[PDB]
Amino acid sequence: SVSVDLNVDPSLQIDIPDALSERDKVKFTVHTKTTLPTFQSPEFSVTRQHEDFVWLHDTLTETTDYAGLIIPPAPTKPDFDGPREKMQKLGEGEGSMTKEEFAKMKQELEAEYLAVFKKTVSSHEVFLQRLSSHPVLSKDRNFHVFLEYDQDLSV
Ligand SMILES: [Cl-]
Repeated sequence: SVSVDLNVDPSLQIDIPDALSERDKVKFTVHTKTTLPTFQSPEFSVTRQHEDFVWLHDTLTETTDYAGLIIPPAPTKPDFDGPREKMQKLGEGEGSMTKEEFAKMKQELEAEYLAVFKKTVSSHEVFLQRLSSHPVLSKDRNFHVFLEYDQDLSV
C-alpha cells in the first residue's frame, strides 16, 4: 500500500529554515542548495523581507517575455494584528485573573502567534519553490539575484 513521491538528486532546492520577527516585522532566511553551474556556489543563504518578495514578483510579472507563462502568486504580507491585539488585552487583564489562568492564556496566544508566523513562512517559501521548479522562471536573473545577493535589496 506504499505510495511515495521520490526525489533523486534535485538540481535546485530552496527553503526558509529560520525566520525572525521583531516588533512584528519579519526577516526570512532564504537558503538555496543547488547542483547547477549558473550559481556562484552550491549552497548559500541570504536574508529577505516581505518587500523583497514583492519586488521579485512585480519584476517577473512586468517582464514582457513572460506573457505566455504562469507566474506564481506573491506571498501575502505578514499580519500579526489579531494575536498582538489579544496579547495587549490579556496583559491589561493580568490583575483580574488567577496566575494559572493568565499563564494558560499567555501560552495559548503565543501558540496563535506562532501559527500565524508559520503560515506566512509557508506563503513565502512555497512562492520560491514554485519559481524554482519552473523551467523558464528558475533561470531568471532577478530570481538569481534574489537568492544569491547577500545585501539588503530594499535600502
Ligand atoms: Cl513583515
